[PDB]
Amino acid sequence: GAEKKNKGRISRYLANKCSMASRIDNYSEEPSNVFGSVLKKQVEQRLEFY
Amino acid sequence: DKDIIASRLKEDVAEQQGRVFRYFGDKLLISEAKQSFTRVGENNLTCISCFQPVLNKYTFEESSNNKGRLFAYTVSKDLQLTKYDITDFSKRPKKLKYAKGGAKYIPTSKHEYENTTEGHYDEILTVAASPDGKYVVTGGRDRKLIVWSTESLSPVKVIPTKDRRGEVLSLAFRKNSDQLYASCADFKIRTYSINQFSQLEILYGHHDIVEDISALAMERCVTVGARDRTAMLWKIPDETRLTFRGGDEPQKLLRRWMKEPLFFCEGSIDVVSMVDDFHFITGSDNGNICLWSLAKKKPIFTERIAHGILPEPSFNDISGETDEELRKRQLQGKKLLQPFWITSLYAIPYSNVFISGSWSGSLKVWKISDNLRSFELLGELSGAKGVVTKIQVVESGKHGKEKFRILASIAKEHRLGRWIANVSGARNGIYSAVIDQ
Amino acid sequence: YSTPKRPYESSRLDAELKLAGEFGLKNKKEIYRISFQLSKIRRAARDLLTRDEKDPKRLFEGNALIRRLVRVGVLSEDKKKLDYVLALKVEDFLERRLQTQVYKLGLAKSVHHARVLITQRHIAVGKQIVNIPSFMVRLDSEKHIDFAPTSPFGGARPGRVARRNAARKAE
Amino acid sequence: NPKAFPLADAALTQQILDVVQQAANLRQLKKGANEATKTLNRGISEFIIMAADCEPIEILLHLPLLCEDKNVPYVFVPSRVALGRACGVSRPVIAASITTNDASAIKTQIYAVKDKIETLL
Amino acid sequence: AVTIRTRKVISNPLLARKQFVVDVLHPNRANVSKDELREKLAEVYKAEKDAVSVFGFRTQFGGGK
RNA sequence: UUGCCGUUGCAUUUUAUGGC
Repeated sequence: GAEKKNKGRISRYLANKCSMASRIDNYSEEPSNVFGSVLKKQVEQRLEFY
Repeated sequence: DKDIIASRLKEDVAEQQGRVFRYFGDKLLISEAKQSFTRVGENNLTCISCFQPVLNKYTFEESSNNKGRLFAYTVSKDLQLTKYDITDFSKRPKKLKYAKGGAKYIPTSKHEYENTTEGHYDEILTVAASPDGKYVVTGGRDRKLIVWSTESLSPVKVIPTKDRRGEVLSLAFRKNSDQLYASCADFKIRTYSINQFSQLEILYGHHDIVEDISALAMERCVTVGARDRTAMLWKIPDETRLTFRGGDEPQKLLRRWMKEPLFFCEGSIDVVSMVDDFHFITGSDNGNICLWSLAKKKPIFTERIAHGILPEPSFNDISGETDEELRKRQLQGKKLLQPFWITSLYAIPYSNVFISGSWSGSLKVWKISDNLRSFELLGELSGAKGVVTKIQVVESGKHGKEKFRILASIAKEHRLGRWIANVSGARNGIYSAVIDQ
Repeated sequence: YSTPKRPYESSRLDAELKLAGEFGLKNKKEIYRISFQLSKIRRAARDLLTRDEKDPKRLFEGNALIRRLVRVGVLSEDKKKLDYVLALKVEDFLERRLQTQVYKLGLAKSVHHARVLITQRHIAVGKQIVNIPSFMVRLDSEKHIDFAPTSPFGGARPGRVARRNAARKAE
Repeated sequence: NPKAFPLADAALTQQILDVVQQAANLRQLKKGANEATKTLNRGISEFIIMAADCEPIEILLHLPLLCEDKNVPYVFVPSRVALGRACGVSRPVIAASITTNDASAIKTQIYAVKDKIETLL
Repeated sequence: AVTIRTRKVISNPLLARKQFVVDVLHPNRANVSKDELREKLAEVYKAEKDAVSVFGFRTQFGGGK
């Protein structure tokens, strides 16, 4: 249902990016937002091939 | 007079004696070189091999074929070697000729010795221009090596390594000859004759990837493999070797310091050059620079962390917390500092001097002592912002007065892997320093 | 070679079956050969234990013996005392032979394929082509094993079947 | 005890990196964080190595909570590019795991490394 | 392409004769053809194929040298 | 000077910097 070929590989990219983001904001004891922002910029620069 | 007798001895009899004679340590001012950078946009240049024609090659009949101009050859990581004129000192190295390699140089047998296709598959690593100036050999991760003509750069012949994993990692010419010692990463060293276009002998006995090689006039080879902390010196005409190991442990270095300060163990030997036929210098993975002889196993003189230590990461990209105290503590002090492990090193043959390069932005020049058991700084060459793949020195002038041109190929990643730690503004190009007297 | 005292025990028969099976051997004589040299090596190791400590005979010949066994590799360098030579056993001796060692090194995918491509002269230890299984590669020459230069698994010409079938496909 | 606690010193770092290199050449090493946790919950993992200068640190710090649950030892090293060069691969790895295999030729070196790091912890 | 090397070159003016141990490296040839190698040996020495003489050969196991 | 992008400086070259 969620995580909205050319859609499949960007779904996988978003999947392991958000798993990594989950690791960050879980094990950091009091999390920040800046790494989420740079992950967002990474995945948008990745999908900007289209 | 006596000075002309001395100059006639120092013509060639000193170099056939094979000891360090060409002393210009204190004679060489450093701190006012003409330190010109040249940008070349071809995607991580990985080698420099200059070629100067030697006059009157041990008899007469000045040189070999223009008449008397120098050269340099260089190698990209996107499969392009380029031939530069360098002969006009205090001028930029001018690009002359070009040769690329595409996907069409992949053969169709693909599963045997035959890599007869003339160009390159991928990832050309390093060159060596022959001292008679007819050919330049090239070789990279595509398990070939090519003889290019030195004029039209036409594939004279292709020499396959005949191996599943024989990536050629460094080539070296025995000086004033055309025997070629290639250092193939299936733990072996190959020998080729260029004029016969063939393979004389393959010589085994190393222990990991033989990633750097050096040679001089007589039939020596000094190679280092990486993850075995050793250095093999091959003497061919009796077919034997000599294994010089490291052996500097940090607890014993703490014993040597504790009379009255951080240092760490040795990852890997990386680079070699040999200053004569009786001493050679290596550069390791902990920044250590070793000066070594024929007769001993331990280092004679090992300079410590040479190009300094890499800067620690910031607060902002170590943990992703919000509080600066916890992101300070996540740095763990100085404990995860790792050195500038050096990436290229070159000694002018039979000279008082050598040079070392990594991605500290700056070449470091060093002078051996007179008693040949120590060495020290001479200066600093800061225009080479980036990783130094290979340094080669070319010379001019009189019998006593010298005019040097240092040529250091600069890329923005290491010539084997990728392995950056935020390299800050590295132009792919050539550092070129005119330094005189 | 050396024959056992009571060879026809079912325990010894299952012993020879297991050792020959999981190390790829050809009869019981290989087991008996290396068991004989193991027996003489620890029978020469125990009387040095029974004599006095710091008897220079014991000191020098014990350091000689363990310097040999570390270099063969049956004795790890963390155990550099003579009673570990007593504690040594025969599967450590046939672990170091070239057949089992190349199968552990990869490039062979089964122990008997390791034996048969050794015997096809395909494998050279550094420089020298070796066509015997029972070789006992030393700890330095462990990492020197790859295919021969004059072998189609190395970098030589393709073999007989390969070029014959290539000619018949040219037909 | 900051976050990546069992950080090896220089000599133990170097011997675990050379056993990493021969494991990678023997094809007994699986590299990267998610392949590491995949082999960790497969159960074939002898010990795991993590580079404690990664960007940021939590991306592999998820691994102690699995590994000390499943009783395998875990070490930190000081450098991703050191681990990448020691894995024999072009990009910097940050996590690496030795698959258990009884047909290995590196078994005694693996066990000596394991004993040293378990006495480290 | 082969490479012939010599070793332990000891002179002997008791026979006016220079004796040595020669080792040839032929990476792919079968053998080195005694006449052909002795005339190449005379070429790398001063002269006289007819006055050079090599006699004690054996090819080591596995070929090559 | 460079595959692209930002430049000193002419009485067009010239010239050394920093982004992929």
